Order: sequence, then structure tokens, then C-alpha cells
Amino acid sequence: SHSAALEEITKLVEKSISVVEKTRKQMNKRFDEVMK
Amino acid sequence: SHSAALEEITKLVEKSISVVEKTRKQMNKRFDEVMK
Repeated sequence: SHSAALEEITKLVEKSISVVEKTRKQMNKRFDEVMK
Repeated sequence: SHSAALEEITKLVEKSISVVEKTRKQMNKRFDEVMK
């Protein structure tokens, strides 16, 4: 039960990391756009 | 205590993800404000 929950939480943390990565990529592209 | 904490970590992670989505949506709208 612990292993299933911790692994499930681990997937959620990986999803959060991935959405943070695409978020920073998008806002960096937007920063390039606003500087342009 | 663990299962209460296990869902506590899960709910905190999912609410953090929701806050991240709200933040990115609002800042994209506000960058659109910036360009206009």
C-alpha cells in the first residue's frame, strides 16, 4: 500500500516537473517575443 | 497516520499543480495584455 501510494505520488511530482519545464520554456519564448 | 499523510501529500501536490495551471493561464493572459 505504501509502495503504490509513493509511486503514484512520484508520478504526480514528475508531471509537476514536466509542466514546470514547459511553463518555463513557454515564458522564456514569451520573453523573447516581448523583447523583440 | 501514513495513509492520512499519503493523501495529504497527494492533495497538496494536486493543488500545487492546479495553482501552477491557474498561474500560467493568468500570466499568459497578462502577457497578452503586455503585447496589446
